[PDB]
Amino acid sequence: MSLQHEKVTIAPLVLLSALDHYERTQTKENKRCVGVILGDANSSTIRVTNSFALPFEEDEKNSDVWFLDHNYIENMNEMCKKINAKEKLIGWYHSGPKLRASDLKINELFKKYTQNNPLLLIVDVKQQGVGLPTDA
Amino acid sequence: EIDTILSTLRMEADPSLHPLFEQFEKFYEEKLWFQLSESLTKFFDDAKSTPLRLRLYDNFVSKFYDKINQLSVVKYLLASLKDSKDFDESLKYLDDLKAQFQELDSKKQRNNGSKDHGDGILLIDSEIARTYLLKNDLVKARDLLDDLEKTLDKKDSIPLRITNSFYSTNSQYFKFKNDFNSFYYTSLLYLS
Amino acid sequence: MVLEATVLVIDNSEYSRNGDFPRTRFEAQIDSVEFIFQAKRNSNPENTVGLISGAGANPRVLSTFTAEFGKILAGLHDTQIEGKLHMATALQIAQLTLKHRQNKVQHQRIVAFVCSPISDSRDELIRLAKTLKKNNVAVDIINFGEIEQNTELLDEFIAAVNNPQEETSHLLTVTPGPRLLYENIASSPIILEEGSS
Amino acid sequence: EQEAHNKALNQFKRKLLEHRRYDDQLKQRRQNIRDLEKLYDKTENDIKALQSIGQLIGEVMKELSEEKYIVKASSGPRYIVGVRNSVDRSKLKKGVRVTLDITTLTIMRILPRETDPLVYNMTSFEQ
Amino acid sequence: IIKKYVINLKQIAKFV
Amino acid sequence: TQELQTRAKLLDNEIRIFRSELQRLSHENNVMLEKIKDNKEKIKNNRQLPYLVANVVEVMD
Repeated sequence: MSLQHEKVTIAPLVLLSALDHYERTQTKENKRCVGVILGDANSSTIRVTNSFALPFEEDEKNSDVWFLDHNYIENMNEMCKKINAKEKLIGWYHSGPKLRASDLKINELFKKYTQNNPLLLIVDVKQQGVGLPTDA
Repeated sequence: EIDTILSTLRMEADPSLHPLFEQFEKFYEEKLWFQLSESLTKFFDDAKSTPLRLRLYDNFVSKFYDKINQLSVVKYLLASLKDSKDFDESLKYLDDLKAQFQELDSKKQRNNGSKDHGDGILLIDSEIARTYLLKNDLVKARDLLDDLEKTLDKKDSIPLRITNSFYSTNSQYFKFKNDFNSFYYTSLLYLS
Repeated sequence: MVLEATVLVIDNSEYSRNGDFPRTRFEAQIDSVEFIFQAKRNSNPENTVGLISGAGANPRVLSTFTAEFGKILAGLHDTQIEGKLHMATALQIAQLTLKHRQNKVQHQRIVAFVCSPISDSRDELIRLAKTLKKNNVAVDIINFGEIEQNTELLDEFIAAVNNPQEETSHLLTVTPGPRLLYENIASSPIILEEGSS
Repeated sequence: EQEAHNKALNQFKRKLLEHRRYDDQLKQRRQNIRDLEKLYDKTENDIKALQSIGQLIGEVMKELSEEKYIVKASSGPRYIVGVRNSVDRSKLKKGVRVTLDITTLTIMRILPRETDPLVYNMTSFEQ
Repeated sequence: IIKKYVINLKQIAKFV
Repeated sequence: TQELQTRAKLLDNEIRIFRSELQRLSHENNVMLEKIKDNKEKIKNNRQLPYLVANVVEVMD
């Protein structure tokens, strides 16, 4: 892979999308929303243009147990290529706040799609840390 | 073929090692090749000091090579060649097995729908370099090793076993020259 | 069975690569998966099938629900045989999968190939079994892993899961020695393998 | 013929030919995939250009500042534009042909000298 | 006439 | 007579591998072709008459 990842710039648009999406999928009681992030990559500045939720389930009883829908990732790729071709599949956002070890395991499915080390964009939804509303 | 070799060994061999000989056979008839794998290893752990390994090895490894993981064959090959003091034998067997793996993959990669064969090749190259060290060809062994370095690092995922064997060699060379500082710096990589 | 959704669990291990069934047990499975799909499709076109792994610690979805043969056949060929079965995980990951349905009328079936001795506690499964029969999820166990050299633990659980239901649990034993795995399946119920109550 | 193991092998004669066919089908297919990858990439190249969109050319009429530069467009009206951060201030020199956004009117980059056809024709000769 | 048509407009714009 | 008949049993199993491979490649071809068909339609919209006529002064390349 590319090690070029230096800065990750994040449009104000991605953030608005992720909030909205979190609340329209009504993922609550620390039910994780996992969605895709599109933009450019294999550049020093990774330009994070957009995100769209993927279908997703997370079980509180045991964290190994989750679903993620493979086909949805695929469907979106030919649509997103037509819309704006500078977009590429680059990884996934997590609702966070917590940094899990279930994210090593989710990264491995995204690692199939991606041409870079999967970018994990922790967009905090509660916004408790006012500064750093993002970790990369 | 394998009956006559088995007996020859069993006869010569200690009674403590009489049960391994029976087991090799039993697991083979049933076609448990997971089990076949276990039984063989124990032998190469505990009876690598006796010349019993000599008469057994080429015939059993090159006939059982396909049943078990490729990584297992070369693992067993390693044990056999440390305690071998004969360098003509050492140099030889490495080549046979190298050609075997090249042939093999013409078939397997498509047949399986997925196989990797790159594990044995690198492991084997570490051993070449290593023979040369015992053989007092110290210039030769360094220069292969450097080339190895180039390949290893192009690969982006390697199993631990590979990179530790390379480092074992890289270290052995340093302490033979009696460069104290260098021995210590390179040896840290092997310890990690 | 008509109006059924079927998650196949494909298991790949150091016991798949054995010549237990000639040429190898793995390549004999290739046959069986195809066999079963074409027949579900022919009973009803709405029937859809996905493919997930029991291999590794983390199961992978290889295929989603599909009516097309290609998606399932392509994943099937990639195999990592040093994975180890975790049956306990695979059942749960299966449950979620079966949850998403084009028509929720469709029955929930798990068909699981078993190629190695379990890693999973008896007790673990006692809890887990009680979960499936609550959500009327029935599991047909094709077994030839356990009975190679150990007690059939899996049995006890299949028995308790049987009661009046949408679908009933089955325990189908395929003798583990060389006799052709796909040939057995063909010869078994498959048109009488229905959601009996 | 009296031997029934001969009859089997004769039935295999037919099966020997069936393999031959399969192998010809497989080679052909592997070849086919590769053809379609190339055809795909070429058609995908148009989707990518479309989003790129054209550009307007002038030339650095006169440096006034590092911050702001005076360019005279080839098609006409002189404009005052800004510099982009990756393009360097010193690459910019008087008389260099420059490219600029249509939209924002901001110097994207230097172009090579885009010689008139008359002097282009003299260069073009290799005798 | 091209086996469409090339028109020439009076603002001197060319179109097929 | 042993070797020749054991070769017939070899040729029986070869079919299985051959069918298994053939099928996979066949579905791949269909999938790839469709992706060309969508890309071609967008090209079709642009090409639709009228369009500006121009001339290329030179290709820098």
